[PDB]
Amino acid sequence: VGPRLSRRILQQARQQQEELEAERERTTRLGP
Amino acid sequence: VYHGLLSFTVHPKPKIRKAAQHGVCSVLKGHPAAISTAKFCIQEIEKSATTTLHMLTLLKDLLPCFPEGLVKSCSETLLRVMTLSHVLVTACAMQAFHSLFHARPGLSTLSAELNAQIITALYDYVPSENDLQPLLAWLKVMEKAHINLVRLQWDLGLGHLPRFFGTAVTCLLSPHSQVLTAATQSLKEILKECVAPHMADIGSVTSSASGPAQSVAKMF
Amino acid sequence: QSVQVFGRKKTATAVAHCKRGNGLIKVNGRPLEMIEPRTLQYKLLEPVLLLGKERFAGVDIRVRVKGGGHVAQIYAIRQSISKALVAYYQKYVDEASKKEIKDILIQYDRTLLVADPRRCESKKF
RNA sequence: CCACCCGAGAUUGAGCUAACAGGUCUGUGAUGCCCUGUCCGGGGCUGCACGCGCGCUACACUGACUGGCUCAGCGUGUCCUACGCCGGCAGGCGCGGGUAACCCGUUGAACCCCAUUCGUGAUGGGGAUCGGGGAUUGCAAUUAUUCCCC
Repeated sequence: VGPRLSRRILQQARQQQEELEAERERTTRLGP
Repeated sequence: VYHGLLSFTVHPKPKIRKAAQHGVCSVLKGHPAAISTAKFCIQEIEKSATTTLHMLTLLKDLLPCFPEGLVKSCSETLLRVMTLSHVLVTACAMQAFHSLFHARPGLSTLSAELNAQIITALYDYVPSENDLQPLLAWLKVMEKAHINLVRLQWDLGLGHLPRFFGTAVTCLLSPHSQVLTAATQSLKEILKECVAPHMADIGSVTSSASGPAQSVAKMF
Repeated sequence: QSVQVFGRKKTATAVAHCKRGNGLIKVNGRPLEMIEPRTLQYKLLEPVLLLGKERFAGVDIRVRVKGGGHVAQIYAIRQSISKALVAYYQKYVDEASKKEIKDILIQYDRTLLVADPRRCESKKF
């Protein structure tokens, strides 16, 4: 395929996987 | 007189601040005065943007000479300004935790159970993926915090390892080269120092380990 | 379990994700019949009409496209939909079904499985 | 590179330093030829009958106007810009990000696609040439710097 097209394919194929796995306030205190 | 020396640290003139910054370090490292000066440090952060940079520089090399309760209070206070998205205060506070762990404090200064609360708290930042300025410093302290936690209690040390190696493998995908070099340099120094001498006490591990050997299953 | 493929045109790159389902096809979150150039609607529906509505009933495909243009994306969408099914029928259905899909899908139009190796030519001094 | 086994021999003697088509630095020939400017203001730098060449916009219905929908890549920069408020537009005021696969930027590009009006009419095609006003950069806009409205 080549360097430029494959870079966009791999980046796009990764981002479709993440929105399958996807389907608060930070802990300011450390001792409960 | 100690409070007279200390109250000039917030001074706007840099020369007056620079000597007072160096003066406080030499007095404490050379302690009953440690408790009061930390109480000054916490209240000054709560009062306030430019002065906080000088105070985090004060807290940079003054965390190691603190007792447990004040480290626990400081660990909150350094973590409060993390909620602010300002970058220079974030980097100094990130580097402040570095000087805490790089000194490798004793059991009276830093307890073993305190470090577990710190590392579990720091997991909530992971800045985005690819900014390279704090992310090198972020995984520098997670190296330094874990290597210190292992030295105190080793079998708990393997307990917290798999989650860090979850992000460390994941953060290899950042497009910056210096992320890649710093990441594996962190990971190799954990393995050469926290796992290699303590491997013999673990013994042989199967696929159905239960104790700390199960951590080694999660490493690989 | 699922299968993750790609199909391409000049710059319009597609990725397709196919798994068990009831037969819904989505592109960028939109159905296959709402993709904007409605003149070339049949190019999107060729791998569905050639194979039949029954053959796609055991699979749900979700396609993402980025780059290229309006008709370059349609040629990449129809490639990765058909290429996702021939990969899914290979790994989880017997090869006899995969051979007969790959047979009738090449004799119609060779660009549904093998890509077009045409790209813009550069200029030199 | 150093030490060593075997091996006659893991190096002993005869010849070669040299140079400046880059030049420089002011030393010499009563050396060969041949002669005895600085600052400041204003103007125009293609003003246009014509000959010869690039280009842009068009002559419309495979089209123009109005609305809606929907897709790039090479690059870019401390000058690219995000966001909020004001004006109808050019344009103002404030506050942030980015020395940069980090912000601009999921680079929301134009033809294209779908609806509306127009109906062969130098016409809602075409926009020159003009009149009046507004805004911006500049020491300065006159012979229209540039942009916007009628």
